[PDB]
Amino acid sequence: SGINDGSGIVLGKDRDGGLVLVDIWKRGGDRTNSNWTILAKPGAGKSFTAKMLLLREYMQGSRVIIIDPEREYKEMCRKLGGVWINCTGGEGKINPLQVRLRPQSPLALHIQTLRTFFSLYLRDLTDTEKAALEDALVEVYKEAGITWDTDPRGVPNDKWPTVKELYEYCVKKAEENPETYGRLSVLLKRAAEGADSYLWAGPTAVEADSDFIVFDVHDLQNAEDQVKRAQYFNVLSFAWNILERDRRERTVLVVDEAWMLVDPQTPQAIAFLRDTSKRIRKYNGSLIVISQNVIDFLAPEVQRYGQALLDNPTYKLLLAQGEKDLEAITTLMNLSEAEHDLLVNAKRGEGLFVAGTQRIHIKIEAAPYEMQY
Amino acid sequence: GKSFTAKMLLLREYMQGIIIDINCTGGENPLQVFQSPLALHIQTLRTFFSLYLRDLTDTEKAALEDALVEVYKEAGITWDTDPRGVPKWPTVKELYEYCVKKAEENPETYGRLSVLLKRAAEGADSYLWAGPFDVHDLQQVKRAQYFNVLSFAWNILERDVLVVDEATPQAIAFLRDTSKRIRGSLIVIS
Repeated sequence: SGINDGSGIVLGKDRDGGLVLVDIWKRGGDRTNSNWTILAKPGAGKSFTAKMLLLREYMQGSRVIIIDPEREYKEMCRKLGGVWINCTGGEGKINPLQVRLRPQSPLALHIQTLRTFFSLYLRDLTDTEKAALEDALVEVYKEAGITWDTDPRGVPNDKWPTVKELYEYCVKKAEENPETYGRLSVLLKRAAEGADSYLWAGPTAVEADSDFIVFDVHDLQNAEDQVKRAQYFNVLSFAWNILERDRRERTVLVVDEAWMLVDPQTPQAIAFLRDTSKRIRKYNGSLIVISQNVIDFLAPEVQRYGQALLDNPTYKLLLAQGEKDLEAITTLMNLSEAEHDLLVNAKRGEGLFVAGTQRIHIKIEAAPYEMQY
Repeated sequence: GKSFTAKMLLLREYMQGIIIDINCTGGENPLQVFQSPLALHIQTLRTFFSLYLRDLTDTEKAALEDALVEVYKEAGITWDTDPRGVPKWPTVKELYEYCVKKAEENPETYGRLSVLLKRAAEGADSYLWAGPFDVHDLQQVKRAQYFNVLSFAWNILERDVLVVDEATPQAIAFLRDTSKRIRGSLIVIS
């Protein structure tokens, strides 16, 4: 049907070969936010399209922040002179316990964030254990000299406690409290000293202050699920903090392979993403969710958050879909049989573009000069 | 005539043989209390204090919990200790004192909290608790006292019939638990 805003960026071509041009910062009528949902099976063209969209928004002055488990955004980041953070290497160490603003006591809020972090990493923790874990975090902070009034802004990266201190506190308290701190301590040990210590046991090494930032969490794709999720959450909470502290307009936050964040037993992580999708409007930024495995967002435990997360954004790009994903999407977004079929037989980079209540056939393609990236 | 009906109800019930109205209003403690016993009670107290103090921020709601845990710690009881060993337990006074102690470095978090506990620690309300069932003497403070007694009266039976006359929403939730975890009967009039 054609979509052409005043100005904006070129997305691609419509069915009649005419230019689709979108201003994602528009407000008015059915343009209520600047968020995107990009969904498709692997190989469909998600990362290509997102690269185009991101490059063109960057060139118009948007800061870009990406969480990238695929290592799809490294080369772009290099071409643009942005900061590439390797989160599995020592230089990309992000300390979960370093207090940061979530989407009032900074410490109390951060402890609310840490409950989700540790529920993701340590699944199936008794309620006593959760209470005691929070007590332990409070005491470890207190020993590091940080209390309920302390402003995070002032504290140097190395003054924060780490999971090492938390582990040792729990072990010490497990002497006179073996029953409520025992298995807890043994579970923290893997992160403090064991095979996951390289992730979090040490001070934050990154000062990511740049208009193009990529958080590469690729070296985790063979890691266990709870590690994947806990680190994805930790990085997402850090990146959100970046957008909130130094708060220029039109910052685009990209969560690639967002399904990795979904956990039926800790739906709060996805709820955190949802909250991000709402609060980001307050800084005139954009949350872009990119993903396969759409059904993971629609499972009973998380659907309250997953549905809004996928469906509330003003802009959507649906490429070729997996069979289940296609049915769940067809239902969720009330696709017509024409639209459904469109998806069924869509070539790479082709599909449905949604802008508010407008939905049209689109084909995305790159200028030659955009190939370098 | 609900009081009459319930009166003869209780009278006939009496013919075969503990009720929120010993003038439990002062003289002759809401800090008296695998699964550590302390945590559960700390939950109880979330609702109790949410009843006494409205306007309570979430930061304050967490700082009060921390303070609680610490004051207990000073009393010498922690996570693994058996609450049948306590004759000795801390009281609202130690809590207030702690809060005042921490308010000098945490005025934003404990500042408007300590002054909130003054009246209950050694002021207008301290006769009720600051030391180690009828409440019509007190007719936010009444809802609070009523809830405290509800807890001390549910306990008796847990460690063993309850009339709940003229019966922070967690407060009404507590009810459903006691009224299901009966395994005496639970009478409610309103």
